Amino acid sequence: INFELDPMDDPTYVYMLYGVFDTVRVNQPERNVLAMAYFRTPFATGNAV
Amino acid sequence: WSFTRIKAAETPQLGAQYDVNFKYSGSIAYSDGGFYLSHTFRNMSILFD
Amino acid sequence: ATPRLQYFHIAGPGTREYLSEDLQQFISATGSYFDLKNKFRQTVVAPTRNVTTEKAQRLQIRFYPIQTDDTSTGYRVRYNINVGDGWVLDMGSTYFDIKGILDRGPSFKPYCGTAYNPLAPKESMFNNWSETAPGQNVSASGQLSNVYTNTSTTKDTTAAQVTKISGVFPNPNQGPGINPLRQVENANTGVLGRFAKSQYNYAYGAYVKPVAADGSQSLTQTPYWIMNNAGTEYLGAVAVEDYTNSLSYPDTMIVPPPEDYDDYNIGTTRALRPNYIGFRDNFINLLYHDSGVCSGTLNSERSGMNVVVELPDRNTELSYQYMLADMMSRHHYFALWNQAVDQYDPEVRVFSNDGYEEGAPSYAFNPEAVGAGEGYGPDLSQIKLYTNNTAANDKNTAVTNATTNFYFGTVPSYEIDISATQRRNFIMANIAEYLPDRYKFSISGFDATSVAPTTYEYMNKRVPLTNVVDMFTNVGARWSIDQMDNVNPFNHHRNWGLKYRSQLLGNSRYVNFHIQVPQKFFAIKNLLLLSGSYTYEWVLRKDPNMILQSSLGNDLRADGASIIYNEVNLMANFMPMDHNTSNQLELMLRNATNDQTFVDYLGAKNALYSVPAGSTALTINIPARTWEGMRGWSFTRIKAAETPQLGAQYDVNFKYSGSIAYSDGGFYLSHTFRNMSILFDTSINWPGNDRLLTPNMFEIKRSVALDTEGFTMSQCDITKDWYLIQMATNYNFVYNGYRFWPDRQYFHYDFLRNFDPMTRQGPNFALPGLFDLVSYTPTTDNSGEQPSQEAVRNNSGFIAPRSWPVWSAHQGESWPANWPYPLCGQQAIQPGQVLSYKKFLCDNYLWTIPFSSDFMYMGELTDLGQNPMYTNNSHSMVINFELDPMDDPTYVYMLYGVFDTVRVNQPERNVLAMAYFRTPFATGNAV
Repeated sequence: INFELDPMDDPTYVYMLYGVFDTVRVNQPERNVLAMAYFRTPFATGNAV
Repeated sequence: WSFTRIKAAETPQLGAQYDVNFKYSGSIAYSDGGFYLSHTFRNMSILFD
Repeated sequence: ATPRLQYFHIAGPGTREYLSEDLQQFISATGSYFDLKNKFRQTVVAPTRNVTTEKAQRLQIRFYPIQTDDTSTGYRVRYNINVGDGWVLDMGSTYFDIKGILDRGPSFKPYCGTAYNPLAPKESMFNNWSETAPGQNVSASGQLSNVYTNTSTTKDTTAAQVTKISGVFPNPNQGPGINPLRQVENANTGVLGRFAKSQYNYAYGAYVKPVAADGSQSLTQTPYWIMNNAGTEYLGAVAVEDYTNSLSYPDTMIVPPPEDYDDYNIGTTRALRPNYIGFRDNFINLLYHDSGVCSGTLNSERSGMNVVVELPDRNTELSYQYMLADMMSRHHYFALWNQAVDQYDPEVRVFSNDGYEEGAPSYAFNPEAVGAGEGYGPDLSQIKLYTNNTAANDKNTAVTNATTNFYFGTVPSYEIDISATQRRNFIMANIAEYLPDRYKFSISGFDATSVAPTTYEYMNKRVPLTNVVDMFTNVGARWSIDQMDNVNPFNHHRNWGLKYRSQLLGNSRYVNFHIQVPQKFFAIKNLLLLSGSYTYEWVLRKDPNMILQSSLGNDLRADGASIIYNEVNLMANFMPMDHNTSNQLELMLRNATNDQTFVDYLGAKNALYSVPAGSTALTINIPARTWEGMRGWSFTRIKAAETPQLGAQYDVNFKYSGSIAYSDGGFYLSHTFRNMSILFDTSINWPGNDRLLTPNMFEIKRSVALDTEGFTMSQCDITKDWYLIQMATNYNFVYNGYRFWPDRQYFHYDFLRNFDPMTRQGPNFALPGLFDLVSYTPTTDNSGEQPSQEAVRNNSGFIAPRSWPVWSAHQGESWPANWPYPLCGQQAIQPGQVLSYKKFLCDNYLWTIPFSSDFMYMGELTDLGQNPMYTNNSHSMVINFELDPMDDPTYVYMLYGVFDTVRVNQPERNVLAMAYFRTPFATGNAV
């Protein structure tokens, strides 16, 4: 991505937002068993440890 | 990973036939183990994607 | 297992299974002289499966207290360690993250000497200015350094500098600024200076806090003119500042002369005794261990019974010290658990007086090479230089203007022998200053009974006697000063461990400490908790004497020391191992046939038997018992002043902050044991088979002067019997020959590394000569004068008077020394006029006697501990001691040999049950 901006007078960020499906489905099979699976379609965070 | 910071003046150009900017004759922390700037490291983040 | 990786043996099979079988035999056969094993690579492959969860799991969990309930004596914290299924927790990784505010009190000098004018002579003065009223009767003495090359006989050159006086311009740092002082003329130079109006004029340690950002110790500077006897001639100017109320002497004390010399003498100024108030080794005495009244509490939820029971007769802190020292050498400094062992200076304890490094005559010469210091010889200040006539061999031409300096003789110098000067400074500050109070005296301004003998300024304001130890004290003998053989050597500013432990907190007494304290109770020191919810509360000491260690042993409570705990959190590390295996691991650990078992490393019941000052004997009778697995005996004597009340919430009679030899391994009284006896029944001696050369007693030492039959080994007064006992116990080979055992030198608590025999000879007094001109008894009067010390006449004119405090200015005249009778040389005293003083010191040892039939280690459960004459049959032993009589109440720290074990059983989830068992002393009562 290449941006061209009007020069401002102080350091500014460029708040960039992609489009992601950061969805979670909650599995509760039995009593006091709570499990969540997080998945984000463009930008996932699975490190396979 | 393994990392420290070394001064530019105290390190020759890598794979250089003759480093002309090298005007230092002390302990080359890159060559021997004379590491002394393992501090001055505040934090670190690794992102495989 | 990529073939690319396998070809280079990165993920391949391995060396043993891919090399030709003949080659493996070859490289193994020729592996002692032609090694080829480094030329065929092999890589160890990680398990990469079923060993770690991909589940998002915290690697390191912080536990913060549910309940605190702070009180004035302790600081309780109650945690709640939730360990889910698939989580397995090791309490070896559990510790207390403690951060708070520490006040180490004014009795805390992190540095020897002072920080203010250290190079200044002790009896110097900072440009005196003493007046009754401004402009009235004034006395002033100081150096006038700055110059302004004034044209005199008028104010213009002087008043210009006087207008600058009101600022920082006098600038005491800058001097004349001329290197040849001979070139300056007396009438065209000008004089400037800066004098101070204050009480207690001492340059050494003088501190005046600044009031401006550019020096400027004062805001008002009244200028005074300097003129000769006539008021017409202008000579110089003076700046005067009022330091009467702005002056202070931190980290320094005034050492005044005796009362008869108080007037017309200001004495000297000495820096206060250095004191390090850091935490103790391994954070000893920071958790309420060994206390059954204020113990900790760890228990589960389903099993509400507490599984941490503490007895007042065990020793958690000392057990850790022995466990850690056996685990690793103690010279390693691990700042995390504050692992810095208490170590004195070996050159200070056993004072090897080797005289001094006598070198060539060394002098201090003038700043230039020209001068007439003590100007003997012709003046030559008015000479005239004439040219020579080589033909007439005489003067021919006078030099017109020969401005010549031309003094006589060699370079004017003052002689010093540094190797002897530093030697006496080493002796009289690292050794003399730590003498017992009975060898000290007040400083003519200090009075006893005004403050407790355990306060900082009591120790500072009591100068030791100067003849009890000095350069001539056993001048050729490696001999620990018998006047301090019973003085705690770890309470010394050379205690490098405490020196490091105090400097980890900072150079100030206002420390925002953040420390991590390990758990040390043996049942939970290495407990590997399985799944479940556990609550684990523990209470922390707030006693400054307990938690903090001084290098002087003064009462920290009386010295304003205090601590405040802000946050105390519990850190735990959890292995992210696969839940498919950690539940397996926790299930093979819930199985009762394989459950954790923990023993206290010390394995010794701890009994403290009081021994008063004058007493020399102690009887230890015990009720009838079975001794079913006893390991043996260990014993030293600990001063009662240095030992806290056992199992006490807060000891009020404990007013000592040095090294508690009970808690740590800082033993220093392993000597002063004449002998000991053991009788399991009323009359049945335990050795009782003529094992020893004295079969009815364990004669630890006997006097060599009274010796006739021998019974003294290792060139000291320790006995043949006792020496064999120690070597057999620690090293397991005495019947094959005595030898040194380097394999246990790291242990820091074994025999050979710290068994130090020494020998001196000494003149034989109570003879026609040999008058014993050294007095050891101070006059204990208010005046700082000790005339009984003035009989030695050694270093007569070059040191302060022996009656005076040592740190006063020198005075007197050169005079032949008379005290030290020459024990050697061709002018030595007669061979019948000398004696022998065979002696040994053995620090950090704690004499051990094994309950083994041959005194050699043959297993933890000893030879006779399973002998079914004691195990089956009750016995009531009596242990009889005779000791060298000290001058202060002491205990005798008797350690038995016990098997204190725990079988930690966790049959279900969060069902925690510990069973305690101690073999000889199962009841754990006061014995």
